[PDB]
Amino acid sequence: KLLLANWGLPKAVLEKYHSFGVKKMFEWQAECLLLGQVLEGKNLVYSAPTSAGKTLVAELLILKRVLEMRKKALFILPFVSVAKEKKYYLQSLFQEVGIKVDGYMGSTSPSRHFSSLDIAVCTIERANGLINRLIEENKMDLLGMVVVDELHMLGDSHRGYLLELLLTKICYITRKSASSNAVQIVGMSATLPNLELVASWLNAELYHTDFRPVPLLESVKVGNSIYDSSMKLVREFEPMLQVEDHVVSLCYETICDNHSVLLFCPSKKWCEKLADIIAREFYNLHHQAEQKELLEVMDQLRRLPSGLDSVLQKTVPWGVAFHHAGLTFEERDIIEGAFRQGLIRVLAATSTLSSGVNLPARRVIIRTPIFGGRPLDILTYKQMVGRAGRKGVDTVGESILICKNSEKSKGIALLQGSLKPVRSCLVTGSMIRAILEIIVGGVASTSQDMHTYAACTFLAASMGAIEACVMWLLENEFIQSTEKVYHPTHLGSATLSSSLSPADTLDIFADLQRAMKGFVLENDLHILYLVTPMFEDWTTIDWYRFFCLWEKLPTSMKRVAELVGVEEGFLARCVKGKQHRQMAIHKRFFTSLVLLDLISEVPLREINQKYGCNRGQIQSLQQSAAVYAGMITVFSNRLGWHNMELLLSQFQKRLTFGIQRELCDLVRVSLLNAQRARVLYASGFHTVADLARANIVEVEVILKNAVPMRTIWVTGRKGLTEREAAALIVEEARMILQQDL
Repeated sequence: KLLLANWGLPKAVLEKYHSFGVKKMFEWQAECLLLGQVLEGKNLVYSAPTSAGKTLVAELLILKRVLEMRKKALFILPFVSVAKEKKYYLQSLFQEVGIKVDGYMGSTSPSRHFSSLDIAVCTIERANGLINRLIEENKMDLLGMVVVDELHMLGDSHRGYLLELLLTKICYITRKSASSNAVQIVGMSATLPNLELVASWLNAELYHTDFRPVPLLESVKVGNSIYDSSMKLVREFEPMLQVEDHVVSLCYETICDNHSVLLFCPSKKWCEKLADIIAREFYNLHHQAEQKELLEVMDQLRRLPSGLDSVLQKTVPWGVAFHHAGLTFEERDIIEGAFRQGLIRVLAATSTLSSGVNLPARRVIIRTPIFGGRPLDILTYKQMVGRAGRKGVDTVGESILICKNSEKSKGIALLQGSLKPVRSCLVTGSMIRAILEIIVGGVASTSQDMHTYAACTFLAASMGAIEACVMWLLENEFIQSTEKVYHPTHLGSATLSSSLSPADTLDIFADLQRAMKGFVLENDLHILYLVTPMFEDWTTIDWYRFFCLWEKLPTSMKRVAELVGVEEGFLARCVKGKQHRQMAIHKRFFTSLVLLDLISEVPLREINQKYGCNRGQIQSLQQSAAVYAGMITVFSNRLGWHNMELLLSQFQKRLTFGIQRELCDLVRVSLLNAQRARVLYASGFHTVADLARANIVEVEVILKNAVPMRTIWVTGRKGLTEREAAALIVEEARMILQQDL
């Protein structure tokens, strides 16, 4: 019984599991699976440590549900990168058996329509939109089971409220059908204290385990000594070589042990400085003053669109690297990818790596309990350390939080502390969309039945203004009042389809309708101004730098700014010598200026020297602004503005890839991001139709040139050789031509 072979799974999936090394099934997962009536369809929510293999139970459940009853399934994952990684893993797992998978990661959308799809692995922001679309045309029968991850974020978070709304909509739908269950919900979480309340809200039984494949022991240092969590001295520290912080010694213990070490840093500048220090201290500690494959990783970064960074030069050919938010989205995967293989030994990361892809390491070191001027949160601290200890390789994993003076008292509190219990975050802006998602889909019409929906949410299960909040929608024309029975309006139905927050729509509707008065078409700026999402905190603005850029703007672009509220007289003028809606317009204009250079295919390095914002915040904005163009276009489609939908139709593809209008068709191949299509375009190939018929040997030479054996890189499959990738360029083009016709 304690073997995967005894459990029922297709053969191909099983041999795929041997390919990944997972040959022993833990007792906790099997016991939780046999526990209760989970198999026959009743929902479940469970918790486990991150390194224990939380995904195994979800994968077995989705397999069994798909094979038992023919019904499509979902995969809700927090971030885009983890979503793409899980998409590729699931695809490699599911190729042979027949359950095709394809993902909805923000900007990117499937070529095939959903009813053909089976497992739609997707982020929350578009999982909610897909659920709304399915609930729209009474087509919820295809859904058979839904996977959610990290249930702890539905509380105080920017996007978890979408997850809670989607879950409560599913619960409301299945409880309406009772007038065993239509749709399964499975989930994984951290060591949540109130997970029973969460489990009871979805009438699921609770199973909580703390079992770990390898032991984990935290440690806190006091000067030149190491203290355990429970006021215990487990080891006496003694630095070997160094030239109270004694940073190199802790990593130096790992190097002589032949194991990897993860050393995260508070802020952006700390990662570069710390990475150089360890690389600098490797000059004399190992030279008295895998190389071949390490140079290949360095060779990978040489002709990346952003090139190879200066600080990355002095560290990479020594086993030391660093990885933060400011790096390019392509160098982030290379550094992470080779870390899995073990080429790099030291990483200087920020807190963003905590929530990303699994990065196993034997020793994890945290710089300060203070992260960015604020104390470290307990929730991210559990997954801060959870990566320590490789499965089946390392028998002991440890974490060494570094504290000084009086900060030790604050630091030790995290070791004995527990992550805060979840909330519901539900006037409230996250509840306005909650009732708009149900009364516009037509499932709930009578007000009394709507009151039962508020009895099905997380707020109700935890243990007035709900009825006072539909009046807020009544004021803003979102709903028409009839005999009470509520019916959606043109604005109400357009917001739901495009999946925008009703708070933002009121401004957009009055902003998009102000393009009726006057529009410019010589330059893409005004079109881009209506697709720039917001400012958030994507970068720090440079006003004097904006002044020099403001003057040098040609005549055509300056016409746009005056038309949207930006003032030539006041722009980088009063801020130097010293309005919230006015302030959010000027940043909106700067966001549109940056995006226009992105869609002009200007070098990413050149934008840094000109725009002051580095490549890390650029792709974190063009990916976020590409989703916005995909929501404005749908918003204008349902609102009956056929002319505006025409202009913004092509701007989702342009912002995602930073391409021009010419390369829109070439880029449809997944292996041509932004430069593999430009150099290919100059080779006389202007469309994907005739690129599919290209000579295989012809594309090899053209791809060799334009340089700013597995040395060429493609997202999702790590590195590749030039001969194979060039063959993949044509091979992908073969499959596109007949699959869409």
